[PDB]
Amino acid sequence: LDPRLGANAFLIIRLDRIIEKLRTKLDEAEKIDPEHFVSEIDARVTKIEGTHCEKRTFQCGGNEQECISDLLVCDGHKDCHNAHDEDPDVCDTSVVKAGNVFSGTSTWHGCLAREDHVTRITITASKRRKFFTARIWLRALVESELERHGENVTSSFNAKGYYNFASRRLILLPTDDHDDHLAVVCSFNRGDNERAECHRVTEATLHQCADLFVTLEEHD
Amino acid sequence: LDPRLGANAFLIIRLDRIIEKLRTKLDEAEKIDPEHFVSEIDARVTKIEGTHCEKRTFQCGGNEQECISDLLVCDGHKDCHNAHDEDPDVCDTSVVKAGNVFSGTSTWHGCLAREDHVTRITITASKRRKFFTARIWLRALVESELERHGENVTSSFNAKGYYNFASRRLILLPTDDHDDHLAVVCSFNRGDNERAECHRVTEATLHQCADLFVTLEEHD
Amino acid sequence: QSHDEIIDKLIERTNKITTSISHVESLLDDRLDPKRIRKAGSLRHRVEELEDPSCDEHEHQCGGDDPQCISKLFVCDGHNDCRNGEDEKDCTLPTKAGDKFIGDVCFDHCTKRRPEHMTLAFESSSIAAFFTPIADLHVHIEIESETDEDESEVSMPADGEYSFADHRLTIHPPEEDGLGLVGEFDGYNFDRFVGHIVHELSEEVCAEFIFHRKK
Amino acid sequence: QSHDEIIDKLIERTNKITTSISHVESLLDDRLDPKRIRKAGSLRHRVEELEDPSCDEHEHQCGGDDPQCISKLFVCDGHNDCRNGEDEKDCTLPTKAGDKFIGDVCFDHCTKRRPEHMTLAFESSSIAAFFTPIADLHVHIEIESETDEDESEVSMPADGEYSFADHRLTIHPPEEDGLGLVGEFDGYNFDRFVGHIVHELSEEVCAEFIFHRKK
Amino acid sequence: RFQYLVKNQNLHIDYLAKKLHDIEEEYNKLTHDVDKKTIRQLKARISNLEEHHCDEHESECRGDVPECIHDLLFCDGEKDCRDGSDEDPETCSLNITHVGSSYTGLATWTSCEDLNPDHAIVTITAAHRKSFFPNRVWLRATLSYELDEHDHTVSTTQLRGFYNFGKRELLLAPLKGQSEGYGVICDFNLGDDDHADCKIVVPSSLFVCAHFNAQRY
Amino acid sequence: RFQYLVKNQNLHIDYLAKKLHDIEEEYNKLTHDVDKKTIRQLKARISNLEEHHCDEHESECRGDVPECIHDLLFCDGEKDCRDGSDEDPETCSLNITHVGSSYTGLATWTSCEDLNPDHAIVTITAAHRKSFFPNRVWLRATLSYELDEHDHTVSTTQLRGFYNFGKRELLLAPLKGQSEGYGVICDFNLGDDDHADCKIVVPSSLFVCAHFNAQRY
Ligand SMILES: [Ca+2]
Ligand SMILES: [Ca+2]
Ligand SMILES: [Ca+2]
Ligand SMILES: [Ca+2]
Ligand SMILES: [Ca+2]
Ligand SMILES: [Ca+2]
Ligand SMILES: [Ca+2]
Ligand SMILES: [Ca+2]
Ligand SMILES: [Zn+2]
Ligand SMILES: [Zn+2]
Repeated sequence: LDPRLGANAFLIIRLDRIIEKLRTKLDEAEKIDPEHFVSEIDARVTKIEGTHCEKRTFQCGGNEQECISDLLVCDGHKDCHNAHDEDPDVCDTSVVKAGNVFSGTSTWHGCLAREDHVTRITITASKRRKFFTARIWLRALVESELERHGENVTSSFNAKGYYNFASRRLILLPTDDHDDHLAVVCSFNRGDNERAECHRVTEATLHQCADLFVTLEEHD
Repeated sequence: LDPRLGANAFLIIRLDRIIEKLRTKLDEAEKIDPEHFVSEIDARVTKIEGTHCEKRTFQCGGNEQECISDLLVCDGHKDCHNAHDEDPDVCDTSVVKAGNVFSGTSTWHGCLAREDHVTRITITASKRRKFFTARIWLRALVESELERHGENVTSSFNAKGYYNFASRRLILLPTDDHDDHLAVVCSFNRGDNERAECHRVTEATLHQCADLFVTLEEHD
Repeated sequence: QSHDEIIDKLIERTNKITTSISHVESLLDDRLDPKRIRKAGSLRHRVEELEDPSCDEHEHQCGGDDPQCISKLFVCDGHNDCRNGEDEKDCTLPTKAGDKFIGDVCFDHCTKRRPEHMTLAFESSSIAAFFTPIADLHVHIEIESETDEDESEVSMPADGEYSFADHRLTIHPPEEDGLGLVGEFDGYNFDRFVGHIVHELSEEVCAEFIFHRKK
Repeated sequence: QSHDEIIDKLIERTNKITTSISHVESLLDDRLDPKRIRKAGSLRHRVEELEDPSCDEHEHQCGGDDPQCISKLFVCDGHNDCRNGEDEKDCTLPTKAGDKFIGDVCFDHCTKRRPEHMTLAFESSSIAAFFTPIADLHVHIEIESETDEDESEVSMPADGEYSFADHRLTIHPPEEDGLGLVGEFDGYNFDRFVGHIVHELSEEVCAEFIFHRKK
Repeated sequence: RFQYLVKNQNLHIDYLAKKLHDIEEEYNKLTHDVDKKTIRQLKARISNLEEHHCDEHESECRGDVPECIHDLLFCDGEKDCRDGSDEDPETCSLNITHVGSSYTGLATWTSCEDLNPDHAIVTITAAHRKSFFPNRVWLRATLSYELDEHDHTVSTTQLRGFYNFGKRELLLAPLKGQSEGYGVICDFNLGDDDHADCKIVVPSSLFVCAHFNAQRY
Repeated sequence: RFQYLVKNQNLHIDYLAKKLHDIEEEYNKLTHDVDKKTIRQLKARISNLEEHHCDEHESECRGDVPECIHDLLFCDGEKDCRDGSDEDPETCSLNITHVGSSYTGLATWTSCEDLNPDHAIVTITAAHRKSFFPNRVWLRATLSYELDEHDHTVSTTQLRGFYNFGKRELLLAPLKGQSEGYGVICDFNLGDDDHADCKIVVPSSLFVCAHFNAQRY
């Protein structure tokens, strides 16, 4: 029956284009993530509401609310009633895994006559004292592709610092590079471990010289 | 290019019939097994040459030839210089695994006016004393589909006995079935665990009443 | 059973998959459902309003995972001023000629009629070819009043513009009583906007109406 | 690169498999190689000869994994007498009209010429339609002798039969000296058979020649 | 000779099935949609930071128009809100004041007792709604909070009070004559009927003795 | 529009590839062919049980015709067998009498020493073939067999003798004057040049003191 079978093909060829176009949609779908977006708003709002704990303290589960000193933030011993201060997701070492690279635009408004340029924070190394887990000590490389007299230049420096789970803060100070570089400071308050809000500051006053919103670079 | 591509098919359709016919050959090939046949001859001949060990003794590896009492045949302790008396393949419990069924024709020439009928030895159970491995004790069911006055009848009986690795002998005696049945005796001298040479005999003299060549029935 | 049953098996199977296919194409469309997008984006806005201003007083935020402030005078002007492009990819005029919006009062401390409703008809709308950031409008504000001593109807006409800069249409005072309308759009909605009636000079809010696009 | 390179890739791949296919078809044929079969089966025979007789004096063994003895008078008779069928599936006559066999001496204690060789030409062969178990033959036994006092040649003719029962052709005594030939075939070969020259009456062996089919 | 075109067609299909499974698979490895009960909580949390015109003793209609009506008018049987939002079921749900209802959280005291964060449990013991005055669902409950985390002693004061539909607030005080304990205020402005922002107060001045964010069960 | 017929053709093929792999696979799960060195050993073992006409001091040609020629005639340079099998390399292989050659097995004594089965090792120490008398490869070797399986003492007697091409037998005896130990006879009638049926004898009467089936290395 050459017709019903040779035509049942023009039917299949369709599914071929369909299945293909369908691939494109699954690609569009991965970009619009809900459970992620919602998290951005949660964090975005919690930032306004503000943890009900004093500076340097960790707020626990929205049900059994209670304050914990970040010296226990994530130390290995159940300190909160809900143990939220040891919940894996709070202490994902991956946020600042050695090799992670964060880029973004650094808009200056405080201590330098710089044109909106880009900064590239990249974690060099990361130790975690087995007898004091509450902190991830780390070294990193800060580069700044900015334009000066003439063409494209690169003002970079090596940094040392730490990551605090409690506040998801990453502090990077210059490795005594006597060239006077502004310590960078990032907070990963955005609902994920991919994006962070940073500022260049004076190690002393912590005065904010510039705003820098970084994003973790894709490895593909 | 409708021709070179639409014709490159009459080329593929060929491989389809080929690959299929090839399946049939792989089926014919499984029936003519060499490494198996050779083994049949080895055993067939060794049977003529005869183990150089006295009755009730186990001959070891053709290189470090030496005799061992079958009370050690396969007891768990290295008794032969080549340890051939513990070589896994010698003590494959599977030869007489419970559930194995052996059938074949029983030609009578000694103690019964029976017409060439078939016997069906099927292993019921099989214990193996953990403190005396040299023997597999077992129960089995012997059936004999033979024709008598009129139509097809079945003369069966329950048996108890043992399997001896050393001689690959399987002895099955009647479970005191006071109906006077001839104990069956099989030797798996054929190079494999599938076929065996049997004889019906009087438990006393072990005089041979009949010849019976069994084969393990396929489970498919 | 041969050229009959083996042909209707390579068919009832073609469909058995054509289903599993469109089945997914659905689950996908469900996560791209534009109606869900705006609805959520709309929520985002409400939040953006609570957060400290992202950019200076007279600047437009381009959003994204890497923010950039550009002058509001650049939003929808024809030039790509923002790295990401926001300043140019969303330039659709909501209140365009022919459209009608019905406002439901909810706080009225100034209108002369303290009306229950208030229709907003858009007569004409034209954009200057060289200044895309602002679209000029001509609108008739209709009103159905009714007291004991009488029963009036009104259709005051007024000029106004819509700034893509901040999705805010300003309708110049209709009557010489210094009262004008200022409705700022959601950003993602466009079928509902809060309409504040204010004193042009002062910029005092004294009447809020929720306007819905009469569809 | 499109309708050119994507068409010569769905071709150079069709062959890249057509090879792997016939490659196996070879490895298979290698294990079914009939020449290997007979050669091995032939070996089996040699052994069967050393083992105690499988069946009585005048009975034919059907072999297989389940043996059965039937009368030699039944082998190749037309009736299926053996369960397995052996008694009827291998009934090909080796020494058939036209065929020639060359024998190489190796032990001669009786022939009148104690010859180096001995050709065996088969003139005619006919099987009785009702008794298939035996094929009757007419053969010329040629001989090339050569002494000091003379140089003789001989071509003695003799009757004989071939019994499928045991692949043994018996050639009745040619000369009235009570000497006949008895060659028993391998079972699987048929291109070489040991030829014993015996005294018909006694059945005494007194001359062995290895006969090869002159091909 | 006949299946020469079919034997492969079924293959082209057995194909699609895989190219699709390898999709439906890459799908599941993607975050699912969020329970509407979550979005609801956001719209709530958010709506709570936004500016609100209703003056004390007034709450806004749940409609699309944020009109303000007096608390004494919700769920009284007469459409008081422009749209009637003050009377639709989603507003007058008794879901909260149901007998046996219980809300708990971790009470962290800031003003009236040594006690270190402990578990607080305000649970409803009985509640009737006078036929002619629906605005209020008069009720009785119990407030219990752990004393000694070790020997597990626990205080249990009986309470009286009502539930305000408008403010969506539970207001309980001690029964008067039982060691004069505490009271408790719980706002269910959290979006649904199972989460609330409770605060243990001192009956007299409604002054916050301690605070605990509660959940229901 | 174009690949609509190709996208599947490559599939019909990607198909065959599998239906074949699932074959080549089911193939390997099948016993391989037997090394020719095995068949050889069978044809040997067998050929040894078959009846043989050659009378003592004679061995049969390796040809197709089992002709018998005197031992003193193999490998002497003159075609003595009907076909010349007594002179082809496969017969006159020195493979066995190569210096350093060593054969061992497990000697199980049946007549001249307490000793319980122990390891026997007859190894060739030197061997020359007189240019004018090829029939024999005169040689010297050593026979060693373990004494005390525990402290590993071991007897080592030096031997003299030859190798008979005909009988394919190694015949060694003690050198005369060294504790008068034993001799040894090894038949390599086992099919190849590496397996033999050795028997430790008493030089004097060639009487079997013990027997050991040997292998080479
Ligand atoms: Ca801790
Ligand atoms: Ca043992
Ligand atoms: Ca622009
Ligand atoms: Ca027959
Ligand atoms: Ca009401
Ligand atoms: Ca305290
Ligand atoms: Ca010679
Ligand atoms: Ca002994
Ligand atoms: Zn820098
Ligand atoms: Zn029976």
